[PDB]
Parts: sequence; structure tokens; C-alpha cells
Amino acid sequence: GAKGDLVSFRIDESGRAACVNAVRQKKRATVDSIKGQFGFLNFEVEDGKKLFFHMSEVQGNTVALHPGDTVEFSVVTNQRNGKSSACNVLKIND
Repeated sequence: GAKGDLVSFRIDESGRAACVNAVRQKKRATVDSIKGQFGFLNFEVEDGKKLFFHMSEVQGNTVALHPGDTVEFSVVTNQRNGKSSACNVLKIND
């Protein structure tokens, strides 16, 4: 079976600037809602555009990230559509 073991060497929540999707633009907010494989954070980018993310950007397991929980993400603006998305979603405790 697959063991989802971790290594105490490199994690994103440690402030990984060396690798990142958005230009040092890791934002932190709370999950507003989650729909199937997609989540939304309480971060309105434009006119009330709720920040969306896919469960693939989620921390490890798709069932490990819950709505109403604090998360860390990276807000990358779609230069094509104008909206943004959360990439590299980490579980945050508060």
C-alpha cells in the first residue's frame, strides 16, 4: 500500500521561496466553501470573485483540507480571464 509519509526537510508552510507558483504571493485565508473536488477561500479578488482551488493543489490528501479551516495558498491571477486561483494549498492551524 501507499504510505503518505513525510520528510522533515522541506515543507511549503516553512516559507518555501525557492519553489513557488506565484511570485512570492502566498496568501493566507480561511476556506469559505468546498464543492466536490474544488474549494473556495474567503478571498474576493474582483467584485466578490471567490478564490477557487482544485483538490490537487490541496495539502497531501483531498480529505485533509476542510471548509472553514485556515489555509495557505498562492493567488495567481489568470492573465487570460482576470480571475485568480489558489495554488499550493497548505493546512494552517489557528
